[PDB]
Amino acid sequence: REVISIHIGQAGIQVGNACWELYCLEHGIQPDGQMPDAFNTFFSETGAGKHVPRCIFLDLEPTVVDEVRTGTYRQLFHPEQLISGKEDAANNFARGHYTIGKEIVDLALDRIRKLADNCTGLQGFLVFNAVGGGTGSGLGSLLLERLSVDYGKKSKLGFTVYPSPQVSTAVVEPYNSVLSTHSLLEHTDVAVMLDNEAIYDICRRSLDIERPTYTNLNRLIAQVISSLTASLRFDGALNVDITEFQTNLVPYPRIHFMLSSYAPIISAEKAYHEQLSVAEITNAAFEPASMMVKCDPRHGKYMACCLMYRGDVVPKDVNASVATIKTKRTIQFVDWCPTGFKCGINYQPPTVVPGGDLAKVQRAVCMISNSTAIGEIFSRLDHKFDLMYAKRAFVHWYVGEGMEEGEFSEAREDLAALEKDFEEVGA
Amino acid sequence: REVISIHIGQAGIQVGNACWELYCLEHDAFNTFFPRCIFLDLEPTVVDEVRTGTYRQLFHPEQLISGKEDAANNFARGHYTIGKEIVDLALDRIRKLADNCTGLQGFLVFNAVGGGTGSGLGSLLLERLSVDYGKKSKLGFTVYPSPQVSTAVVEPYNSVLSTHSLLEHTDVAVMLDNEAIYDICRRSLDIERPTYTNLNRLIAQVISSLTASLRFDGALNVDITEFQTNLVPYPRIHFMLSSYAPIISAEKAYHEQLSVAEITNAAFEPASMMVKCDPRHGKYMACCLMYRGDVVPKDVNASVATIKTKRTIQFVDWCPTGFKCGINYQPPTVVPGGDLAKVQRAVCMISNSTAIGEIFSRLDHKFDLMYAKRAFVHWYVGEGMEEGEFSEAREDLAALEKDFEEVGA
Amino acid sequence: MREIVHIQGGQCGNQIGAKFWEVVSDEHGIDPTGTYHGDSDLQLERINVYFNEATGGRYVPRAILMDLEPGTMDSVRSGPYGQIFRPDNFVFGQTGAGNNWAKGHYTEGAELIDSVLDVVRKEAESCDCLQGFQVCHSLGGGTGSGMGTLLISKIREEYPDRMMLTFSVVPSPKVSDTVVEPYNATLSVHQLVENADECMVLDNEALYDICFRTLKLTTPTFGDLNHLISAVMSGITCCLRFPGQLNADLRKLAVNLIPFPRLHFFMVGFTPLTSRGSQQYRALTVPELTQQMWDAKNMMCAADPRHGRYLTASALFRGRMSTKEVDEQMLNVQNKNSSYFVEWIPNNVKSSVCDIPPKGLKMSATFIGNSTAIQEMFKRVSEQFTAMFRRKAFLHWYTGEGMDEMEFTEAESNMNDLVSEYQQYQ
Amino acid sequence: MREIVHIQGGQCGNQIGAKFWEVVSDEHGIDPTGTYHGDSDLQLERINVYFNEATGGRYVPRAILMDLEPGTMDSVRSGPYGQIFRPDNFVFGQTGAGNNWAKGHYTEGAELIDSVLDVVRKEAESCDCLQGFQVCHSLGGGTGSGMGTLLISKIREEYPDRMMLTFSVVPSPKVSDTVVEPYNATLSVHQLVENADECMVLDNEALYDICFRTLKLTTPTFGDLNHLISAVMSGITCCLRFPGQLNADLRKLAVNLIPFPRLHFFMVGFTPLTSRGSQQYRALTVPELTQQMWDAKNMMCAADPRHGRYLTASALFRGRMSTKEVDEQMLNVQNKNSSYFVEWIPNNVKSSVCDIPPKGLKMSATFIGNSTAIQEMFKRVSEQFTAMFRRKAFLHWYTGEGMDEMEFTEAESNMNDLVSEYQQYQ
Amino acid sequence: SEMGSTLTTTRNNMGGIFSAKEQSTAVQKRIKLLENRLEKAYVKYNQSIT
Ligand SMILES: Nc1nc2c(ncn2[C@@H]2O[C@H](COP(=O)(O)OP(=O)(O)OP(=O)(O)O)[C@@H](O)[C@H]2O)c(=O)[nH]1
Ligand SMILES: Nc1nc2c(ncn2[C@@H]2O[C@H](COP(=O)(O)OP(=O)(O)OP(=O)(O)O)[C@@H](O)[C@H]2O)c(=O)[nH]1
Ligand SMILES: Nc1nc2c(ncn2[C@@H]2O[C@H](COP(=O)(O)OP(=O)(O)O)[C@@H](O)[C@H]2O)c(=O)[nH]1
Ligand SMILES: Nc1nc2c(ncn2[C@@H]2O[C@H](COP(=O)(O)OP(=O)(O)O)[C@@H](O)[C@H]2O)c(=O)[nH]1
Ligand SMILES: [Mg+2]
Repeated sequence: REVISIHIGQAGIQVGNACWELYCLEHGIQPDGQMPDAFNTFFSETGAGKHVPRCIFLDLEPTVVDEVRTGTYRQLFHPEQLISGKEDAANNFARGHYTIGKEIVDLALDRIRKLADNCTGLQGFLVFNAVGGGTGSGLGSLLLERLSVDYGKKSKLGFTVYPSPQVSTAVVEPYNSVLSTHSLLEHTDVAVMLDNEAIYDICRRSLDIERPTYTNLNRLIAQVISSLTASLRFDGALNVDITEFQTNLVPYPRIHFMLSSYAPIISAEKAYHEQLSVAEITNAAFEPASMMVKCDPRHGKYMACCLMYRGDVVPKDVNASVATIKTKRTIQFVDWCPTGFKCGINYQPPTVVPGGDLAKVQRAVCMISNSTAIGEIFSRLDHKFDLMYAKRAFVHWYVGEGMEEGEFSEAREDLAALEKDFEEVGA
Repeated sequence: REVISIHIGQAGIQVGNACWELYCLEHDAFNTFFPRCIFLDLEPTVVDEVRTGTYRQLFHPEQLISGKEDAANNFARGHYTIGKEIVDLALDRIRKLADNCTGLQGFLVFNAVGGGTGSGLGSLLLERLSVDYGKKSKLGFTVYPSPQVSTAVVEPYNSVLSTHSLLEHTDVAVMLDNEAIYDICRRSLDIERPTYTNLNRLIAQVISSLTASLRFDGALNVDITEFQTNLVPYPRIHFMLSSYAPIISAEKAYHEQLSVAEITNAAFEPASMMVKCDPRHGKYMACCLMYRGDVVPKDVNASVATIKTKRTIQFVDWCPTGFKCGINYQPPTVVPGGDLAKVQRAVCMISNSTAIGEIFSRLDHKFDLMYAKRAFVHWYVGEGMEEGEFSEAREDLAALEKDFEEVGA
Repeated sequence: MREIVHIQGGQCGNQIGAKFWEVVSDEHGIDPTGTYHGDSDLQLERINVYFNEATGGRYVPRAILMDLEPGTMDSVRSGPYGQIFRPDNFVFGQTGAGNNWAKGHYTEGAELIDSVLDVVRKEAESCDCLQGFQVCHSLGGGTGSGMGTLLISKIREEYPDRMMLTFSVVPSPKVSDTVVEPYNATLSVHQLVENADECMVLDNEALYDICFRTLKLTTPTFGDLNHLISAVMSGITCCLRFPGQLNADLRKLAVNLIPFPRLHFFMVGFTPLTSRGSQQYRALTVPELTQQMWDAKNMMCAADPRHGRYLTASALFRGRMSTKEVDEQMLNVQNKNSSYFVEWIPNNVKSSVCDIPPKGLKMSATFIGNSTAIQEMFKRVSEQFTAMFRRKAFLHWYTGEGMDEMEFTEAESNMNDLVSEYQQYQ
Repeated sequence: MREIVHIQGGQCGNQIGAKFWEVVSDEHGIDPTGTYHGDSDLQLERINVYFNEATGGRYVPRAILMDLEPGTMDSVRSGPYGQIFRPDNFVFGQTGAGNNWAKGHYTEGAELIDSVLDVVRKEAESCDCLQGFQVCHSLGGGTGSGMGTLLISKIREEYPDRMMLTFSVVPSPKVSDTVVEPYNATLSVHQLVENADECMVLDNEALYDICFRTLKLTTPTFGDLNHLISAVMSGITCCLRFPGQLNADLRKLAVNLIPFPRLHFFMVGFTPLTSRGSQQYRALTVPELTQQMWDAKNMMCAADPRHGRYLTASALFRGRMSTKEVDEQMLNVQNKNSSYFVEWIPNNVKSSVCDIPPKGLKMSATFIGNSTAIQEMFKRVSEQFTAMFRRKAFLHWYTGEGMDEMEFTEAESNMNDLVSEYQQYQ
Repeated sequence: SEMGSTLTTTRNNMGGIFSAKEQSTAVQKRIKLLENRLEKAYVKYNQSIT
């Protein structure tokens, strides 16, 4: 069994820099690539004692790629994997989807083919992108189009960064998010949202870090992915695979948008004075003070939830804890679904990396749920996208690249149709 | 068992200067080479660089033949005027090299057809070797001019006039371009500014990989007489595309996981051919795979199965068993200052197809355009030729084009 | 890979560019001789954008000096870092236009501009991937305005798909060096609105104001003004030369700040800029950079934005900073003073951070705001243009060279509809 | 092995040859006293191509000075590298022709040409494998043009298989020293088209123009012009004297650039040529050498090649370089500028690389383009020739010496049919 | 542009790159399964006969 991870854009490959850091520090591999069998899902073995990750970093701007070529992990990554363009899409979805995308995605495809050929029991792909940019949005959707026509039956775990409601860095990002979701809708099988303001609030309150940079954000994202692949990498008392989430969490082929959370995100000092058990982390995974997307599931209704458990966890209390959640009335599940949970326990605790701000915790929970509060975020995006589109601001850049007015209106009504779809399943 | 090597011209003996460096560095197994060589040229400048070089004492002084003055990119001059006085001395030595030998497998000739010495006296040497021995094999690894990358101007005249004798004299003819090799060094070896030295080093790798079966004991050995049957389905169709894998640098080699399955694939993509032609336009008539080093017969067997079941490339309708494998135990050696890293195993593929029918057709227009206006013809005619052999060499390549189109159907 | 060819025109362009090449070369650790003497390997990775290695550590700037009088050319080779320019890049006329836009655009331009074009072609094809061109000039003079603007038009019809920056100081009544300033400014702006991708408005009045209050200089010669302008130019293109947590290239800034193809006139400011008497009493955090950035008395134009409305704005930060702090400060200054921002565009501010500070400071910033208040300059200039042209003052020096009267009326109409069209989106 | 016998004629030939033997003697490391003093081994094994070992390490050049006035011989013997020739080789008449082609071709040559032939024969069979002869003369003067031309004809009668190089300067009306330039140049070309093997055309306009524009010399005396011409001649026969990755002798270049037997007039250029003030502001790469090579303002003839098409072209490179860059550069200029090249000939560029640079440089190049723009000068000459000959100006100075009217008509006929065949092949 | 459009529609019509081998290998495995099943049915019939 193998899974390969592709990274597109500035935010994508930065996230990868934290993930592969965490991976080698977990499996005891130095950054040069040699040990001083469970690593087979992510690293292929040269046979000379060197381990190479199954990943391809690609983007349109060579700046963020070439610090990676000269960091500590210069020798871990195979050179061909770290694809790099010559000029940026520059926060322009059309420029990444038709002008510059059309030259770079074909090189990525004939690369990713031999990664899959080296694999035997490929479980799927998992993609990392931020929709606010042009690279991660434009050629990301283009790459997903060509991936669906190539494989189809294989899972494509989309861990996307949506633009925050209020905290934003770009100004044309409403255009980019709407047009990108229009294709991310019918290509990604399972798409997980990761906002930025929510992670900002977690590091401010939980980690009690008052001055966080992007490093800490990417660090905890890797922690969630590690908690999600431990079931694939290691044996537990009750394991799930990546094909399990395809069935157990998305009731309709167009409702695939999950709210992620993780617990406990605790600094080095609270852990010393605080107690860890299964019941309280089962609680802490549901409160909105620990969610990764600025929305409130208290406003929505749950379809189905998923629960990753790591460390010294027995199965009797995960059942008792999820029972206590159902008997509470702050959160309610959809009428059509009497049972709304998918639980899982694995033996290996989360390892720590030196230099990170995550404590060594005895046990942890990674929750991945599906709800209807996600419908409020998409609607919130439509108000400010439609706000500017009527007066045709910033449209001239995209239409000058080779697009027209047609795709704005047709993409707009498609995501508008999705709004009505979410409201009718909730009833 | 021994095989002797002849080197003609500026390109021939520079290729040999790298090839013999590899042979001495690689080495009873030596008996097939230890040298049994002859350098010969009309310009003394490159031969006398060997005479004063590091390998002064290695070569017997007589071996290094050298004329008085160059043919100067003139096939007629190097075939009729100046060849006539040096070719007799050369072949009347090669004879006593063969009398030194007892179990001669064959001769192997190195020449570039663009020049006058490599082309003109190449064919002249070949004609007296064919009438003297006949049966003994003569492998000719020639260097044809590239379509778009080019150094001379009259080379179409030379290439056509040389080919007319390369058909019915050599037994097994391997094409090699310069643009294709330049692309190989740029793509795989990532050398953005290559010179002739790097080209000659990896040409020697191909030669060594096809004679290692005679020199060293493998799981499945293959002699020079074996290529004679297994790859030429017709007496006048012997022109072979070449390829090699893994052509790889020193750092990338350790990072990648070289194995038998993927290098059998990599030796089949047109991104790794030694001749600038696309075999997607053609159909493979036969393939030959030399495996060196750490090879068990199973994975080579499994690899040819996957190639046959793919549909990106096709075979002729005639050959269900369109392959010839060969396995040798000793891994390929490396040269200090060389760019190829040490590998447990390597593959040198020699195929035969109809893609070669494109290069001749491409060649025809360039020769045709110049000949119609009688450009440069006065140089060759005053040398001793006539308009007869220009037109008749032209129609010989026309026949070859129809021949490939007929057999490919 | 991403590359900027630099073009300096007229006397104003030559001094601005001279102090500019000293600042960049000192950032990359290249001494006046032109040889590398730095220490960090990071300084070598991104010298292809502005320089070419010649031989033995010799780095030559990718710049072209263009003027009409040799006084400026000799003043450039005399000063330090004067021996680094390639002498062939001193493309150069001999006669002189002399504050006559018609002489700068029709008579002397017609025989010098083929030469400057040929140098630019060699400089553009010498490199691989153009990011854009960078032109520094004035709008009052003749050899900078008319010739430089013709160069802009010629280049834009040659390479239409590449960006182009032009930094132009504009005349104002309080700093009135020549007499025909409006006749030059109005015709120059007419060509800039139809050719340049984006312009960065400057003026000498605001620069004098900055040197009085913020710098508290005793004797602000032109060296200090050129020093401020150079710091701005280095600050905006720092993203291409150094890596950072959030990189923002020139094209990324252009599409993020220009909502409509005719609205491309920006006002620029730079921080920190403090006097030596108060530089000791200061702190270096993100809020102190912002509230000195967004101050109206720090803009480098005499167009107070609170007399208008902000369309979009941008900040380019340099130094090891926390991106959360960057975004929350932009959020605070946009929520409090919500009236000063445009209403049908939320989150009007584009932000970026780079991880290499300039030498001598620990943390710096650079502000680029596209407000609508820039129309104060257009009305302020057009009335002086009208006041002479209603009565045909100074006209014959323009008329007798090839220009006719409908050129002035067309130029008046385009400037007048431009300030009208800024007012409508306001 | 391969042997080059040198023959110099007239004032122009003697002074050009003097500078030539200065630079060759320095290349082979021979002192002004005639003894070897070089450092590298490479400089010894190929001095027989230009020298003869006499006794005690005395290497004397294989040259023949030839003129009719003693001023040039004494000036040669006076200066350095003047005491290295054999005094028997200073074959020398006494009366002098003086810009009268008839004197140098029928009257005064009749008593000198016997002695030169005696010396050149004894000097030819002294070596084993002759490669060819190398002549340096003019086409405006009398004892250079007329006697040198007659010597060319007699030599081609005796040795019809051996090669022949002629570096000849032609007169142009912008630099017109004598009055009878057309009368001489027209008759001289009539003999050159049938006797020489190839002629590398030179002129003083391009030489003076080159030292003005590119070299930027202040006072370009004949020493510098003769220095440039000598550098060309060393570049054309560097392949024999030094080993390289691809060799190209005299015959090799001749067959690749002459597509028809009467089309053997070349244009020459040398690179790199840079001012002393800018020598350190540049790289030394193959693309830089190619940009300076294919510049039309760099030929050493006053005939713009962009006024016609190239039939063929040749580039001899010297230095440690990659052959791929050589072929890619030649292919690039062959595709982008497709109209300036002939169509029914692909590959109009022959290239070659030698491994030994000239002394003091890292990498050099020599260009020999056989273009069809050379026909302008023949028309540029024939129009002057007809202007005189329509009205028998100066004609009696030649008529009373042996030439009849049919000789001048024949010279016009050969000139006119030649310019038609260049026009035909364009 | 027209050739690009034909390329895209043909690319969609092949149903993916790996499609041909899967359909080929599936029908081959199906051949094997029917052969195996036929043997067991024959055995039962011949056992019944005895
Ligand atoms: N969570 C998280 N988001 C990031 C990080 N870095 C950048 N982003 C987000 O990425 C968005 C913009 O896209 P980028 O990835 O930076 O740029 P891009 O997607 O490659 O698009 P271009 O700028 O055109 O190349 C911003 O809105 C940020 O929120 C990071 O380290 N962590
Ligand atoms: N691969 C390779 N090809 C070479 C080399 N040297 C020359 N060539 C090829 O040789 C062709 C011309 O012939 P040369 O070998 O250079 O000269 P020649 O064959 O001896 O003929 P002459 O010049 O008359 O002596 C060119 O097209 C080159 O491509 C070399 O070192 N390696
Ligand atoms: N900032 C700055 N402005 C200058 C400098 N020198 C001249 N100027 C401006 O140039 C304007 C006059 O333009 P001028 O130099 O004559 O332009 P030109 O003749 O076209 O080159 C004046 O308004 C000055 O403010 C300088 O060194 N720095
Ligand atoms: N390059 C160069 N040209 C010269 C030199 N001396 C004379 N000439 C040219 O030769 C032409 C006159 O030739 P001349 O010396 O009279 O030839 P001669 O009388 O036959 O020896 C003039 O046009 C000069 O430009 C010299 O030393 N160098
Ligand atoms: Mg040769």
